[PDB]
Amino acid sequence: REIVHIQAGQCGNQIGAKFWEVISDEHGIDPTGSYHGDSDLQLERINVYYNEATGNKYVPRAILVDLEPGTMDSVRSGPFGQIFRPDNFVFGQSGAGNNWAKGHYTEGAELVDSVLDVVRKESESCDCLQGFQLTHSLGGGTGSGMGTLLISKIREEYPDRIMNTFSVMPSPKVSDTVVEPYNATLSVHQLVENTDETYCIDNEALYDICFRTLKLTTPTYGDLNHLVSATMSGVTTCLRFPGQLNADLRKLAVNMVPFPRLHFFMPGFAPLTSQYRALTVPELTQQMFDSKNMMAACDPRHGRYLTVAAIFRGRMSMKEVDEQMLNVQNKNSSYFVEWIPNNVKTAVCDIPPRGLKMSATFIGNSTAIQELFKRISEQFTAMFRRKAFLHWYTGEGMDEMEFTEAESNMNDLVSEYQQYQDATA
Amino acid sequence: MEVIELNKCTSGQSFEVILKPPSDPSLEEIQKKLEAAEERRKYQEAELLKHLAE
Amino acid sequence: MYTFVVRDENSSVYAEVSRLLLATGQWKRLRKDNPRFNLMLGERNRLPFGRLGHEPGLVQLVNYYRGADKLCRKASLVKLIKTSPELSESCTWFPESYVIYPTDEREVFLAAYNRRREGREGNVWIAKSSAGAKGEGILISSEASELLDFIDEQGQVHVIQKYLEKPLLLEPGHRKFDIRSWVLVDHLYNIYLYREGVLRTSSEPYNSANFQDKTCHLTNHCIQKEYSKNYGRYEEGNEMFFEEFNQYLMDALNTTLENSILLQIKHIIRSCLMCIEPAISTKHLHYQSFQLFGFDFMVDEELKVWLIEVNGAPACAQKLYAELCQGIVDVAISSVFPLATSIFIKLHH
Amino acid sequence: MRECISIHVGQAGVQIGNACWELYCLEHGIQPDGQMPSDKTIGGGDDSFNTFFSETGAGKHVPRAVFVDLEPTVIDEVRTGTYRQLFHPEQLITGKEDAANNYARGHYTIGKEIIDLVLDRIRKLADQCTGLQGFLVFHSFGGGTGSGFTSLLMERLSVDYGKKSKLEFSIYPAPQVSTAVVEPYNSILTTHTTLEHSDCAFMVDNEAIYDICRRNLDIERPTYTNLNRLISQIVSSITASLRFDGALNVDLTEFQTNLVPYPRIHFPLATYAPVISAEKAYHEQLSVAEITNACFEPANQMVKCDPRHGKYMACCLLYRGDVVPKDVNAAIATIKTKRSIQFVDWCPTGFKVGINYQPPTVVPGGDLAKVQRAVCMLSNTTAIAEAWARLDHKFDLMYAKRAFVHWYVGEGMEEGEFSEAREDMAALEKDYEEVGVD
Ligand SMILES: Nc1nc2c(ncn2[C@@H]2O[C@H](COP(=O)(O)OP(=O)(O)OP(=O)(O)O)[C@@H](O)[C@H]2O)c(=O)[nH]1
Ligand SMILES: Nc1ncnc2c1ncn2[C@@H]1O[C@H](COP(=O)(O)OP(=O)(O)CP(=O)(O)O)[C@@H](O)[C@H]1O
Ligand SMILES: Nc1nc2c(ncn2[C@@H]2O[C@H](COP(=O)(O)OP(=O)(O)O)[C@@H](O)[C@H]2O)c(=O)[nH]1
Ligand SMILES: COc1cccc(-c2cc(NCc3ccc4c(c3)OCO4)nc(N)n2)c1
Ligand SMILES: [Ca+2]
Ligand SMILES: [Ca+2]
Ligand SMILES: [Ca+2]
Ligand SMILES: [Ca+2]
Ligand SMILES: [Mg+2]
Ligand SMILES: [Mg+2]
Ligand SMILES: [Mg+2]
Repeated sequence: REIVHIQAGQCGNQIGAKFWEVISDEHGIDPTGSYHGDSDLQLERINVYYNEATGNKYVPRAILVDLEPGTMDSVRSGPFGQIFRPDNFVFGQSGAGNNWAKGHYTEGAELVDSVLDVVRKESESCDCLQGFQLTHSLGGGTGSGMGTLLISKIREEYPDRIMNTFSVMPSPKVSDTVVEPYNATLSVHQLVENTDETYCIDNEALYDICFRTLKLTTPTYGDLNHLVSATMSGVTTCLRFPGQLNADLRKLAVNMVPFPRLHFFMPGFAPLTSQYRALTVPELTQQMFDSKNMMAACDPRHGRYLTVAAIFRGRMSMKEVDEQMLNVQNKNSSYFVEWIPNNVKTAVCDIPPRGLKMSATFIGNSTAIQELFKRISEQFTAMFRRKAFLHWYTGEGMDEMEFTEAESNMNDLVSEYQQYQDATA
Repeated sequence: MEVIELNKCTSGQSFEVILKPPSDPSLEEIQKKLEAAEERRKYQEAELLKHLAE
Repeated sequence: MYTFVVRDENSSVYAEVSRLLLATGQWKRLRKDNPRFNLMLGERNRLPFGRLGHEPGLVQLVNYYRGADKLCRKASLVKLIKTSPELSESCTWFPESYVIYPTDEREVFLAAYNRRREGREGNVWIAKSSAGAKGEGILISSEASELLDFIDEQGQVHVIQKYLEKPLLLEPGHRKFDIRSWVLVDHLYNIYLYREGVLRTSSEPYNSANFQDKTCHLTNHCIQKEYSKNYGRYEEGNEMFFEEFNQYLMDALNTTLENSILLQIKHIIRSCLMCIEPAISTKHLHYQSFQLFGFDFMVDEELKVWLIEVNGAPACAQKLYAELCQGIVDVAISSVFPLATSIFIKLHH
Repeated sequence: MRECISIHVGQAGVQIGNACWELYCLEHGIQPDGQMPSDKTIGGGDDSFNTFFSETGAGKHVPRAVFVDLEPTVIDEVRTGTYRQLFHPEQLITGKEDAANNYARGHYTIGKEIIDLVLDRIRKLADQCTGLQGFLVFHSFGGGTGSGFTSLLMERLSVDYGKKSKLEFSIYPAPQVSTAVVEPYNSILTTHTTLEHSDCAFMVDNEAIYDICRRNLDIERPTYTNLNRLISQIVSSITASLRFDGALNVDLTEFQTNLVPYPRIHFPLATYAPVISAEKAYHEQLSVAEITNACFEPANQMVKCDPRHGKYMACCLLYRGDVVPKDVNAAIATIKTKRSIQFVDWCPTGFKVGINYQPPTVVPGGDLAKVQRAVCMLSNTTAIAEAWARLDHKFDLMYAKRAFVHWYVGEGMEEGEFSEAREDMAALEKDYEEVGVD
C-alpha cells in the first residue's frame, strides 16, 4: 500500500526535506539510499514511502515542486539531497511572488501538467496506491496557490484515493508578506472540499513553543521545522512501522472524520525538544493534552474533542498508558463530545524516534480549531473591507467576488464548528 | 428430576434431565439492490467530476 | 477525582448526598447521560442496569439493586413471602394477605374470610396498592364483597390484607402509629440499620366501629397534615423519635424499645433481605450496587411487630437528613472510592 | 456422514479460524502436513472427524474451510504459517484494498466485485460433499469486511443453498481491544440484514474474553493471540459433537432444535469453565459440581450479562473429558436450590447434556493449563438482550447527529437503511422483553 508524497513551494519543500531526513534515518537508509540498519522491522513497511531500485537502493516516492529553482537547488544540495529521483524535481522559473493567483491560475497552470505526469509515473508503479500527502504553506503563492491546484487536479484523476496535507498556517508573529491572510483564506476553501485529512501546523504555535517553553530567543525557520519533522514522523508511524494495527489511510480517515468538511486536526508532540532525564509515562500524556504542546494555536478547552488519537513511541507499559490515558479523559471529560462513544484511541510502536527513548504524538480533531480560522478571517476582512492589496490579484484575472465567496465559505466553516461545540445528547 | 434418552458409546454419553414440565429474497432483487447502490455511487462521482469541470 | 451523575432530580435524599459529595473536593458531577462515571444515582424506573460496568478502567457503582422491586412492590412482596421456603406460608410477622386481579387468589381469600365469619373472629380487612400515592385507593371494610367490586372498580392489581384491629395506641391520645426504619445495604451485602427511626403518628383517637373515617386509621405523613385538625399537638409534625418512644414505653409499660420491638424489627429486616440475596447480590458482577430501603412496621397491643411494606425510594425525616446522608457516603460510597463510632447497627449474617 | 464447511471472513474471522483449525488438528492427531497416522481408512472414509476434513489419495487431511479477506496481509500469514501445507491455495481468497471499517464498502462496493468468485470457490468444496449439512461462518461485528461482506455472503448462501443450515460465530465489539468508533453502526446493519439468514449465532464480546484473560490467566494486556486460543477452546467444545462420536448435537439442525424455539431469538449465551493459567504449575483440579456451578457466574460468560433477571428457553451442558452422568445430576440438583434459574412457562425446565471423555486439548506453549474435566454451557437466556441494548444505545447517540454517515452514503448506501436496521433491533429488543418479564 504505497503513498505518493508531494512538496510544493519554499516552506513545503524545506519541511518536506526534513521529513525525509528524519524517517530515512529511522528506517536506516543513508543519504545515498543504501540501507544499513539493525532490524528487519525497519524494512517491512518500507514500500509505503520508498520505491526499491536497482542495486538494493531505496528512493523516496516524492515529487518536488516550486515555481522558482531557488530552494530546490538547495534541496538537491542538502544533507539527503541526492536521495531523490532527479526526474521528480519539477520547477518553473518566474516564481509566484507570494501570490495565490499566480500559483493557481497563471504561472502555476503553466506547469501543473508537468507535475501530474510525474504523479502518474509514480502511481503506475504502485501495487495498490493508498493515497497522497502534500507538504506546503498556505500564506505564499506556490505551496498555497499551485498546491491547492494540484490537489484539485489529483482529485480529478484519482477521485477515489485519499488526499491528506500538512499545511502551515500563517501568523503575523512569523510573517513574510501582508497578503498571507488572503492566500490562506483562498486555500482553506480548497482544503475544505478536496482533502480527507489536513494537519493544521500553525506558525504562531511553533513560534510560541520555540520561544516560551524551549526558551530560544530568536527562532529560525529551522528551529520551527524541527518540531514539524518530529510530528510528521510521529503521525506517520502508524503506517511506517509494523504494529499489530492494520492501519490504512482510508480506515484512519473513517475513524477520525465524523463530518466531511471537519477534517482539520490539531497536531501535538511531547517531550518538546531542541536532555537526558527519562520522562515518565504519566508526564508524556499530561503534556500532549496541554495546549502548550499544540502545533495549532488554539486552546482545546474553549472547544470539544470530536475524535482523538495518541501515538506512544518506545518501550513502556502498555498497561500504564491505558491507565493514564483513561485518567486524563476524566480530568477533561467535559471537553469530549458524549455522542461519539469511545472517541479516544491509542496506538503504540516499539521503535522510538532517534534522540529520545519515549515520545508521544497527539492528533486531535477539536472544534476549538475554529479559533485558527477566526484569526485568519479577521485579518482577511481588516484589509478586504478596504480592498487593500487586491490589485496584485485582480491583475492576474481574479474578481472581488471570488474573494467574497472564499471569505463566506470559511465563516460558514467556523459556524459549522460551533454547531457541534454546543450540541449535546 | 427424571433422566431420559441416555445414549452412550466409547467416546462418551449424552442424556436429558428434566426438573419440571412446561406451564427469503430473490437472487435478482439482491443483485439489483447491489446495482441500485452502484448507480447511486456513479451519480455522486458524476456530480463531482461535473463540479470539477465547472 | 471521582465522577458521578444524577438521574433522579426529585429524590430528597440523594439531593444532599450529591451536594455533600461536591463539598468533598474529590467528586465531580457530570451531565445526566455522560457514561464515564464512577457512581450513578439513577432514576426509579427503567434504570438502565444493562449499560453499567462496561466502561474500561472505571469501577461503576449505583444506588439501586436490580431485582429489589420484588420486595418493594406490595403485589410481589406477598408472592415472595408465600412462595419462598425461607419465609413460607408459615410467616408470623407478616399479616395474612392475598393478591387479587380485577395466579389470582380471589376464592382462596373468601375461603379464609368465612372461616372467620363462621367463628365470630374479627373479619377486619383492607385492600391496598403501590399505585395510589397520597393515601389514595384504600378501603377498610368488614364484609368481603364491598371491596372486591371496589377492587375491579379499577383496572390495576390490589392486595387484600388482614387489618390489625387491636393496634397499640399511645397515650395521651389513644392514637395509632407506624414505625419507619432506614436500612442501607452496601456492595458486600452488609445490612446496616439506621439507629434513628421515626413513629409516623396519627393524631386522631382511634375508633373501632368508624372505618368511614379516612384519618382515624391511616398514619402516613400526608394524610394527617392535609386531612386532620390535630396535626402537631402532641409532637412536632406527627413525628416522634426513638428517645421519646423508649422513655414512654419505660414509664408506661416498664420495658425498652430494643427488647419489646427492635429485636423483632432486626429479625424481619435480615429475614427479608437475605431471602433475596442470591437474586440481587452484585458480589461477582461487573458493576456493584447499594440501596437505601425504608421498612414500615406496625405494633399490636401485645407488643408484636408486623411488617406492612417495604419502600425502595424512601424519604427521610428532616432532622436526620444530615446524619443519614453522611452515613451513606462513609459506608456505601467512600467504602469503594476512598478519600484522603457509627450511626449504624450491623445486622450480621 | 454429513459434511460441514467453515467460512472465515475478515481479520477476526480468519485469525480465529486459524486458531480453531490448529486445535482441531491437535485433537484428531492430525499433523501440520495433513497426515493422520491414526487414520487407517487411507484416502477416504465416513468417520465423524471426516465431517470437517477431507482426504486425498496421498493421505492428506484437508479442512473443509474457506478464508476470505478484502486485503491480503492476514491470509498471507496463513499461506506462510505452520499449517501452510494443510490448506490448498484455492481456499484462500484475497482482495487488494479492504472495507476500511465501512459496512457499505464491504457489502456493496467491494463486495459485489468478489461475491461471485467466493461462491465459486465455496461450491468447489460442496461438490465434494456427499450430503452437505450447512456452514459455520466466522466474522467480526465491527470490521467492514467482517460485517459488510458476511451479510452479503449469508444472503446468497440462503439461495444457492436454501435448505442448508447456517451457524454464526460473531465477535461483538469491545473498545478495550478495538481502534474503531463506527463499530456500533456496522454491527447494527449486519445483524439486521443477516438475522433471517442465520439459524443460530454464538456471539463473543471481546470485553468478556479480555477480562477472563486478565483475571484467570493473569496476562496484564492480552493480545489477539491470547484471545483467539481461548476463543477456539470454546468453539472447539461447541463443534466437538459434530467431529466426534455422540448422540447430542450431531447435526447443525439439532442446534436450532435444542437451543432455538423462536427463530429471531437465536443468540445463545455461552459460558465456559475452567480457565486456568499454565504458569500455575499445579492446581487443585475442580470437581464436576465446581465447574458446573461456574457456568452461572457471569464472570465466565462470553457476554457479560445477568441471567438472573431474564428467563431461559433452552440449556445444554457439554462436558469434556472425564465426567459421569451421575455426578452431573448431583451438581444440577444442588444448583437449582441456590440459583435463580427461571424458564419461560411454554418450555420445559430441563438440561440436555453431552459428555465426551477426551479431556480438553490445549496448545503446547499456550497460556491455558491442561485440565481433567471442563464444560461449556449453552444457554438461550433473554438476558443477552443487554448486549443489544448497549450497542443500540451507542448507535442512537451518533446517528442522532448523523456522525460518520457520509462515509456509508458515499459508498452507495441510503440513510434509510440506518433507521430501517435500527427499527429491526427495536423489534428484537422488545421481542426479548415480551419473552422474559411480566
Ligand atoms: N477476538 C478477536 N477480535 C478481533 C480480532 N481481530 C480483529 N478483532 C475485532 O474486530 C474489530 C475489527 O474488525 P476486523 O475483523 O479487523 O475488520 P475486517 O473484518 O478485516 O474488515 P475491514 O474493515 O475491511 O478491515 C475490532 O473491534 C477488534 O476488536 C481477532 O483476531 N480476535
Ligand atoms: N394490615 C394493616 N393493619 C392496620 N393498618 C394498616 C394495615 N395496612 C396498612 N395499614 C395502614 O396503612 C398506612 C399506610 O399504608 P402504606 O404505607 O402501605 O401506603 P404507601 O406505601 O403508599 C405510604 P409510603 O410509601 O410513604 O410508605 C399505614 O400507616 C398503616 O397504618
Ligand atoms: N514553518 C515554516 N514556514 C515557512 C517556511 N518558509 C515559509 N514559511 C511560511 O510561508 C510563508 C511564506 O510562504 P512560502 O513557503 O515562501 O510560499 P511559496 O514558496 O511561494 O510557495 C510565511 O508565512 C512562513 O510562515 C519554513 O521553512 N518553515
Ligand atoms: C499523510 O497523512 C497521514 C499519513 C500517515 C498517517 C496518518 C494518520 C495517522 C493517525 N494516527 C492515529 C490513529 C488513529 C486510529 C487508529 C490508530 C492510530 O491505530 C489504529 O486505529 N490517524 C490518522 N487519521 N492519520 C496520516
Ligand atoms: Ca508564461
Ligand atoms: Ca499533458
Ligand atoms: Ca480416513
Ligand atoms: Ca434460510
Ligand atoms: Mg518565500
Ligand atoms: Mg409505596
Ligand atoms: Mg481487514
